This record gives sequence, structure tokens and C-alpha cells, in this order.
Amino acid sequence: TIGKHVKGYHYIIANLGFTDGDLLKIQFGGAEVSGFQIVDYDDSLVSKFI
Amino acid sequence: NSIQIGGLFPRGADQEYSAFRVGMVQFSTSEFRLTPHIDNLEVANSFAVTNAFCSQFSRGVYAIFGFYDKKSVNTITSFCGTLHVSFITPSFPTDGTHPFVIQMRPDLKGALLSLIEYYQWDKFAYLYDSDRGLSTLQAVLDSAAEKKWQVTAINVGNINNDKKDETYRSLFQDLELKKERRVILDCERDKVNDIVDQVITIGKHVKGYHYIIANLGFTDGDLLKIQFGGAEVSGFQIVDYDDSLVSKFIERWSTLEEKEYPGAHTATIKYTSALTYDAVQVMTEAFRNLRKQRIEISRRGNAGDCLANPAVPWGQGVEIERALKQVQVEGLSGNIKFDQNGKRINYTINIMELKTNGPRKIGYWSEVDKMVLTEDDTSGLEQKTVVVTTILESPYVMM
Amino acid sequence: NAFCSQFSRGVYAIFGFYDKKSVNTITSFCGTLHVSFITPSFPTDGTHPFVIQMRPDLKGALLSLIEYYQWDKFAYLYDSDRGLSTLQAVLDSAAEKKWQ
Repeated sequence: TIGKHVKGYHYIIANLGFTDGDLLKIQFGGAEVSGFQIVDYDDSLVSKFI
Repeated sequence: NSIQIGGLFPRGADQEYSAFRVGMVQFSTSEFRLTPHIDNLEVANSFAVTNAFCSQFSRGVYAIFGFYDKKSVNTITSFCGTLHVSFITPSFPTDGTHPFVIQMRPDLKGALLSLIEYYQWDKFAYLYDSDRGLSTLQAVLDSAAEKKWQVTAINVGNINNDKKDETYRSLFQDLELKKERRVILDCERDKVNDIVDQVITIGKHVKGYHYIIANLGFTDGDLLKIQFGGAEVSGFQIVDYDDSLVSKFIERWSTLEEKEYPGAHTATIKYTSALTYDAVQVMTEAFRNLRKQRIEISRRGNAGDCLANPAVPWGQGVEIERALKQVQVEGLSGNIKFDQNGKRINYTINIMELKTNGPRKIGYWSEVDKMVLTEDDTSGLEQKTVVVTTILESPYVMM
Repeated sequence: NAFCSQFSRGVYAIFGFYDKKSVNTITSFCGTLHVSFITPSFPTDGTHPFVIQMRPDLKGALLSLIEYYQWDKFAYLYDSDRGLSTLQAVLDSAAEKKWQ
């Protein structure tokens, strides 16, 4: 809303639910966004569970 | 005593219909009361427009209120010119001077050019839609040719909803091939809102970007979300809320029951509905003037076939058009006057700028007052030139 | 009026012309009444049904001819009485190909 998601800003999400939140709306802003996740969707076990 | 009028309302114009009904209630008089022949069709369909026009002609309405689309403006103009039935419409004015067509919407091309010159713009992008035609695009291209501008016109309405997000992203990324920072949004309010959503999603609403909303509905949109971004946003509005009449109407407008008057339980009214209300006021004043001039409209409602060969003009249609063009009243859209072509004259358009606290007026424009700013924050210190004294001494001060 | 008279006659197919001020009416009438319209006029901007357009789309040839001469700066003298589809095409190509 205040336009601080533009390129030049860096954000770190300090939780293990980085992609489980609604981070889509800042994907195209240009600011670098990072975080952590404990759920690895690339695992066969996680794929079967999904 | 009742007077027949025809209504061509596009489907979904709930607020326009509500304002039409409010105007009918306000301006009705006991000596003559209006009766509408409301036809709700797809206004873009030329066949539907012809069918509605013929249905209203068979009922013998002396005047027709409604709207037209880019694919139906020619039909309305030709039918009105042939059958001598005056058309009252808040739609975009015709590029050519077509008789029996009355325009409530003022010309904003001159105001747009004045605003562009005010910001001393020379290089800017132009995102346009065909909804109101390409007359504004033609005018801005001619002004670019005369004033040596670098207008980069991009069509914004040809995209589809299935690829809305990706098309606009590439559109704004193609702008960075020119590093464009100045953009004018020449489209209706929903398209402007979609463009603002795409901008705020991609973060081009930050300070350094400048936007001009090329319509008379600047605050009728959702510009609140772009208010805090930092990019300068400007536009035009024909509805001025500082007027006592507009304030009283808004007080009456907001208190109405929503189920009875859909789209009316709002603190703000779109310029389309306001001009719909003012059009009812104008044509009621036209009939009042015609009756005061002791002219009669007793032509029977059994007009007959619309497509008779040859066509049948009626003399009283010219009298009704003359009365309509003779109307000079004060409405929600300010002063209302018409020229020989039915286009509005002596109108005053307000120019708004979007600040942190909200939109505010900065100036006004007219055909005799080109971009006259309100001179807020009156001078007297640091603008009344400070008296600088000095001594003739080289190399400091010398003739 | 002419289209209505011919439709009342019951013609199986219709041949005719149009301009920017009557193309929409013809297209709408043909789409509604389900009558083919054979026309040598300029192609319609949209994909309107029931209108048969023999005139080839010259926008592609014009753009390829501009690209053949390696043009990047030119004037465009156009008549408004034949549709602005070509003008919009040349403007969007200029935006895409960095022309002036």
C-alpha cells in the first residue's frame, strides 16, 4: 500500500511458513523477499500427502 | 397532462437509473408530469439500438433520453437527424456536429491539453481505450505534432480478462524500454482501477511516477489505494462537492433506501449519474420554456413506422431541439449551456490532485479561462520578492 | 432502410459496401438476422460473424514493408474516414519496435 515492495528493499520472513502465506502480491514488486520453510514440497512423501 | 419521453438505458446502469428517478421526482410539476418509455438493451448492439429507437418512435415520444456506445453512436446520430427526434445523453460528445443530439458531457480534450501543458510535459505515455472513441487520441496526437511531444500511445482496452495480469505487466515493462515515468489513463473508471491495481502490484506507484486520469470521474474511482504510494496522480471532475446544491443532493442521495435506489446509498455519486440527473433537469426546463413560449407539442403518439419510405420529419421536433438548446440552468455539473450544435458551453471543469491526506482541488478550466489555478496559500512573504540590497562592487555586483 | 427492404424481399445473400459510420450497423444486422454480407470494404477490426471480408488485411504487409526499409522515423498522413485500425497497428508496432 505504501510502495516499499519495490526493488532495492530486502525482506526476510522469520518463520517456517514462507510459501504457506499470501506472498503472491509482492512477487512482482521487485523487492527481494526470502524466508524459511520446514515443509519441502519436492519430497515424494509430501507430494503423496498433498 | 403528461409528456412522453423515451429511455434507452444500458443494462447494469443501476446508479444512472436511480439518479434518473431522483431527478424525475425532484423536477416533476403538477401542470405536466413526465412518463418514461424505458428500454433496457445491450447498448453496444446496433440492432438492439435500432429496435429500441423504433419501439420508442412507435409510442410517439417527443424526446429520447439514453446512452450510446462506440458501435452505436452512428446509429443514434443518423436516426435523430433523419426522424428529427432530439437525443438527450450523458455519453461522449460526437466528433462531428450532428443535429438533434444534445450532450451533457463537457469536452475534456482542452482541459487535458491544459493540464499537460501545466506540468510542462513533453515526453509521456498514453494508455487509451476505445470506449469513448479515439477523438482524444486524435487531439493529443495533433497536439504532439504541433508542440513537438513524444507521446507513446498504447492501446489498453484490447486485452482480455484471461491474460489481464500478464498483458499489463509486459505493457509496463515495454514502457521501461523508454524508461517512461509519465502516463495518462484515457479509459473508463473500471479500466483505470484495473490499471491502478496492476501498477500497485508491480510497484510503479512510487514517487517519481506521474499519472493523469483523463476522465471527469477522478474521485469516483478507487484511487484511495494509490493515495499513499507517493506517485503524483491528477485528473478532472465535473461534480464539485463544495457547492451547496451538490451537498444538499448528497445529503438526500445518501439517505435513500438502497433496495429502492440501488447504488445511491453512497457519499459520492459518479459523474455519469450526476449528468443523468442534470439532463432530466435540462429537458424539464426545455419543456417549461416551450410551454412558456406558448408552443404546443400536441402531436399524436401514433407516429407510425420508423422506417417508412420516404421518412416523415415533424416540424415540432425542431422547436423541441431549439428549446433544449436554449436551456441555461445550474446543476450538479455546474453551469449548463448549449451551442448551436448541442455541445455544452460556458462549462467549468475542476482539476484535482491526489495528496497524502486525500484529493483536493488545485485549479479550474474553461473555454475562456485556460488553466486558472485557485491561488491557495496566498502570497505576501517569500513570494512577495524579498528586498535584496547590495553594493556595486566587482566581481560581486556590477552592471 | 435498404437492408430492411432487401431482407423483406427475402434475398438469400447480400452484397454491399460500408464505411466507418455504417459498418457496425451492418455487422449487427447480419449477426442478428442471420444473413451473409459479401463486402469489398475495409476489414472489420473485430471478428464479427456473418460478414464475408474479401479485402486482404494490409496491416501486415505495410508493417513488413516498413521493416524492409529499416525505417525507424517516419510521418503518417492518414484519413479518418477509413478506420483507425491501421493507425493503432502502426502505433503499437512503433511502441514495440522503438519507432517514432
